[PDB]
Amino acid sequence: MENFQKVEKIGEGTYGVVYKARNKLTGEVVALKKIRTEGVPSTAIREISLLKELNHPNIVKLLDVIHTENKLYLVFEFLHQDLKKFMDASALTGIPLPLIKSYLFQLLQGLAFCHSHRVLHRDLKPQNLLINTEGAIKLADFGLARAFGVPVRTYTHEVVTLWYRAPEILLGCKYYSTAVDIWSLGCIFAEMVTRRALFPGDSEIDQLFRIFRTLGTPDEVVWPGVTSMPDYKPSFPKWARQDFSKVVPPLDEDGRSLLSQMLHYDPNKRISAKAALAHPFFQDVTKPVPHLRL
Ligand SMILES: C=CCNc1nc(N)c(C(=O)c2ccc3ccccc3c2)s1
Repeated sequence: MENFQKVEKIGEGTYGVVYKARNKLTGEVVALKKIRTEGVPSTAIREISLLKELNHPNIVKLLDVIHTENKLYLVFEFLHQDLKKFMDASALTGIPLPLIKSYLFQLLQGLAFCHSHRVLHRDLKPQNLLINTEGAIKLADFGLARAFGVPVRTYTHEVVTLWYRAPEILLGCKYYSTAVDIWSLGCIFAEMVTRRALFPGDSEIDQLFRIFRTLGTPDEVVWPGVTSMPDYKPSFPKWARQDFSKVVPPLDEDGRSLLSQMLHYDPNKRISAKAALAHPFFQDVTKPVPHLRL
């Protein structure tokens, strides 16, 4: 790019390559995402454009939408590190509980904001949760899923992670709700606590069965309507639910209680981000500074 002097390729996102770039007009460092294709839908341009107005301290700012040369670029504020790399970096010691709690609190504020504005993320994962040196954490890519579509890999063959996908999505429900983001965040919360992914499925069915083996195969009692879902099969094995005490030790009871509410099978029974912010788990929440190696 001419208006931007690439510093480095940050990696490959859901929709295309992402670079760390410098705006030659401002000297500002940003995250430039190329959106991988037969003209670029206008409905997309308009939708995405509306996202530029979404501002909240826990949402990565979408600075600009650039549609030129029949190519589409998204310009985002640049952040220091992603949660995935931070978790890997804290693997030996684990993230201190006060920081895990601060991050969860902030992420829920982010979701509460987006959800009140009717914007869903739909693909939350450690890779798109970004942190800075001051102890803030922000969600990147809210709303892109709806505006754009749903790719198999990314754009050039790249295994898309299914680890954080809500059960209703795996069972073929076509209408997503804000609850899919709460499910993903719950999975992320568990992963910060145990230092191991909660449901590391390697295929849609493996993903679904790992969920069932832990929370029990859902039925009409715990999830009214589940047996009528598009990809539900009466032949699904019937696994008993396991005790949460065994799932996220050594998380205390308030934490376990909150997580159970974020992982309810019925999307309608799953706790909302706003209600979760009032959960007693956050009664002693603070904002610690993390030890970031940049
Ligand atoms: C982690 C250091 C780079 N700083 C970033 N700042 C922003 N704003 C980023 C992203 O918005 C982002 C989010 C998800 C990604 C997933 C794969 C590859 C690059 C990705 C980039 S990444």
